[PDB]
Amino acid sequence: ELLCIMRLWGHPMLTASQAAGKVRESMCAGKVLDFPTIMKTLAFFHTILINGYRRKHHG
Amino acid sequence: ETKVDRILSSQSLIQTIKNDIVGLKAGMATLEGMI
Repeated sequence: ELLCIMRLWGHPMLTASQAAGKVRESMCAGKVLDFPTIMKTLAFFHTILINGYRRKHHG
Repeated sequence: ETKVDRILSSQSLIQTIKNDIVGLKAGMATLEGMI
């Protein structure tokens, strides 16, 4: 309860520059990807999809 | 028999091929392991 009321001080005033700047800090930052990991999670997306479609389809 | 001898000599060139292909497989896994 003390949390849910601890949010009680008015939504702060904004400024365009700061928000644009943070989301820019989310702009280009490095093409660092691990092909084995992305391939493994791809395989699991595949198995999830296949298992599910076989489930409901029941054929 | 002489011709069978010639065939036999090449049949183990196959064993080297088998080894090279096994090496190629380990390499290809290396490529996939390393991005």
